Amino acid sequence: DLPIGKDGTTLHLKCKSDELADRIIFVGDPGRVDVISGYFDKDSIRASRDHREIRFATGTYKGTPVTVISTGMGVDNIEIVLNEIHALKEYDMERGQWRHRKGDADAPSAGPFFDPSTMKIIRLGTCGSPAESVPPLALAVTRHAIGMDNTSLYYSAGTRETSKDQQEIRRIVREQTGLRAIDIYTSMAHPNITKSICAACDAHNAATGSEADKQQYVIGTTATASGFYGCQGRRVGRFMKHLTVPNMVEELGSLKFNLSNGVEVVTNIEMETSAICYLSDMLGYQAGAACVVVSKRVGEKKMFLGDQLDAAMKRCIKIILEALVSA
Amino acid sequence: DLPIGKDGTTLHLKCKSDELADRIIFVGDPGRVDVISGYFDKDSIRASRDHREIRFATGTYKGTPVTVISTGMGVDNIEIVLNEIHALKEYDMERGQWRHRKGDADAPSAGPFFDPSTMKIIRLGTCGSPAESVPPLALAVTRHAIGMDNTSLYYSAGTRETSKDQQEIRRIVREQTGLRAIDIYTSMAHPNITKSICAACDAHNAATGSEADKQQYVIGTTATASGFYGCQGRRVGRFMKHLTVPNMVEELGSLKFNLSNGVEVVTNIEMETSAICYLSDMLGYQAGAACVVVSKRVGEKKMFLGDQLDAAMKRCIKIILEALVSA
Ligand SMILES: O=P(O)(O)O[C@H]1O[C@H](CO)[C@@H](O)[C@H]1O
Ligand SMILES: O=P(O)(O)O[C@H]1O[C@H](CO)[C@@H](O)[C@H]1O
Ligand SMILES: O=c1cc[nH]c(=O)[nH]1
Ligand SMILES: O=c1cc[nH]c(=O)[nH]1
Ligand SMILES: [Ca+2]
Repeated sequence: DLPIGKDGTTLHLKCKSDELADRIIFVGDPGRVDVISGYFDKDSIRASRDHREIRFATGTYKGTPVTVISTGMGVDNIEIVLNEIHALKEYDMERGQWRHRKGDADAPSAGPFFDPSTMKIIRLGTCGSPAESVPPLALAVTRHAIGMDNTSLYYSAGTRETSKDQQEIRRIVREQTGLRAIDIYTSMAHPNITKSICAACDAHNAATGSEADKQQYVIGTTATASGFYGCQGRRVGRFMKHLTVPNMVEELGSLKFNLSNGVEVVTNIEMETSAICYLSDMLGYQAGAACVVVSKRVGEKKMFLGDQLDAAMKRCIKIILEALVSA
Repeated sequence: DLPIGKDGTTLHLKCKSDELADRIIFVGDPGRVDVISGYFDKDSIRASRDHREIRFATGTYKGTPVTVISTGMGVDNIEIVLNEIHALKEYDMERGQWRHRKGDADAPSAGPFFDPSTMKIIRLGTCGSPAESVPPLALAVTRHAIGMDNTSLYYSAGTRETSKDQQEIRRIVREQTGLRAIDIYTSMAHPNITKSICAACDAHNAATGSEADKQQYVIGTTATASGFYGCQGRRVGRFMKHLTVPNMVEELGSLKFNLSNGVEVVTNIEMETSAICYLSDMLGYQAGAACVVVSKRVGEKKMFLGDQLDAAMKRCIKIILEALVSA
């Protein structure tokens, strides 16, 4: 059920309990781990290991412990890494038992108790945007999420009650897009994470009088896919006539969600966020996501890679580290 | 929709058309690429590049061109790599168009025509088995496939007609397991691939009298998951109470499919094979899978990693190379 090495490491993420911080940045690309850890406090990296697509490094930022982990691509990879983080934080290997939480029936009244709210997890990724308004290389910050994948369906996502706002998102997506064919699920980033990210963006821009060092951002719904091409409505060769949702981008882009705190739109599409939000919330860990827009699927109809991306990612790394330690 | 750089490479797989063989081995673990390429003919490796979890090397095996590609984990990763292989093989950059196939309405009478059956793609992976009879470190060779993931739902898998045998598998899975809650799909490895793999196993075993060097194998149905833990029925900490299919292993292990070529059982569980089979068949490419059983989920209830795995994987690499060039 949960393979643990003789060295106390989990199976994919080769990290031991005492090497993992409560505050974690997820990146998809293993290459981004070294870029991020370079921003950690000088000589603070105390643990690091690489295996498959899964790399980590743990240091400090402004004195607060932080771990950066590459997950590789997809919600399936997320499911792996979050299960292993769960075991590293809450399975006491020394005693061979799961840690108590407040409210456990047969726990001693003294505990000790593990507080899941101490876990803060933020994805810093890349993404596409179906929104005409959203600029190239903007930071798209997740509030709600649409799971077009099915990973969380194995964790009762199809039956567990959701908020009124999430019910409205699901209704609109099911009625007004080709996802009518899919048992989609929803989730939401923890409000504390979304707020922290936005505040960090604001602080960044306020701290520079150079227009070139500004970072644009947007907040909205992130749609997460179980692939990159047809799974995101890309039309490729001999596959295109077989697509279930060939007009995914335009369909998602047309949506407006009339939600409790105002109107929300689908700001971005990527491959991890839905499961990060859902599985983290299920565990009581605070999670969210922010992704640099590298593909404009409308308007510009371009990709934005290379130097421009590198510069945007440098700004966003600092913003996310700031948000993470202030959460 | 299909980004191809000026260097002629696709976005994730960093291979040029002229560097990719018609015969391909897929591995999940990027580490396995170097292990496999070491079995290529001496001084034959002519192209290689790494990016994210996606590594390749192209050489020859007994004179036939072969490429090994790591996909990383999951059907989402497969969707990426197969789309990119499709473009590299069938998008003609010099013509600015997709290659003609026989049957195309407005193709020139003489073509030329790309023959998709020239593509031979075999996954060599690791897996779990829910089958009591399947020995540890056996090679589980895919005939039929169950997609417990949803990647191929984006390619009409939920509505496209399937064979009588696949209809029966779906019926039995829905009848007798908690997967009735999921719009599961099915596929099948190409018969030529299944047969070639089995023949290579038989040839390996006939060539040695050393019992310690025999490779046991089974042929059957591979169930593919959108994760590793709850998505494969593993029970982990605070997730366990929220599983949709907590008895997945016992339920899958109990199934018998009374199919046209005889009785078939679920031999193995892993993360890539359903989409490999489904998407390749959709393209007309010949594909299949063979995975070393590293997790016995019933009976033994153990993992089989380390030197024992290394020895089995060495045998199986040679077997799959033999199968691949004979296909
Ligand atoms: O750049 P990363 O963080 O991987 O994120 C995005 O890029 C990958 C696909 O190219 C997917 O992982 C997607 O979510
Ligand atoms: O060993 P590889 O080829 O990655 O295959 C298996 O191992 C991974 C999970 O550990 C998944 O990719 C699964 O399909
Ligand atoms: O369109 C995009 C761009 C980056 N990552 C994605 O998953 N999709
Ligand atoms: O049980 C297992 C073992 C390896 N790979 C899997 O996907 N599952
Ligand atoms: Ca994946």
